[PDB]
Amino acid sequence: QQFGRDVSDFTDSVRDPKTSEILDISPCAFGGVSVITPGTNASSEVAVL
Amino acid sequence: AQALNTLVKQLSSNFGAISSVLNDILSRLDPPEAEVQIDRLITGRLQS
Ligand SMILES: *[C@@H]1O[C@H](CO)[C@@H](O[C@@H]2O[C@H](CO)[C@@H](O)[C@H](O)[C@H]2NC(C)=O)[C@H](O)[C@H]1NC(C)=O
Repeated sequence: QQFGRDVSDFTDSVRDPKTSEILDISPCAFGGVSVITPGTNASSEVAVL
Repeated sequence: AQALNTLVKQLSSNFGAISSVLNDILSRLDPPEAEVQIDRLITGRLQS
């Protein structure tokens, strides 16, 4: 073997062709951004999520 | 669970276009015609 797959056909793991080390591949990162606010009249500052 | 499967099965469908992998139409054809076949994958995946 040389490489592996997830529950899809996407490649998740690889044998390193230079040293035979078994590697795993994460997603890099992503996600949603949510902004929390007390409202514009009372303040003008936010926290993020 | 079957909805999340059915969404994720059709990543592998070509929708009649060249290949379900973008890089294989990127690296292998002309960037004009690469724009053609990825735009068929983009709309086809966007309908799912
Ligand atoms: C690439 O191959 C060389 C040899 O073909 C590897 O060097 C060996 O590494 C192991 C592990 O440290 C040692 O037991 C051997 O004595 C080394 N041999 C020689 C001739 O140096 C090298 O490790 C390989 N590359 C990688 C990234 O592992």
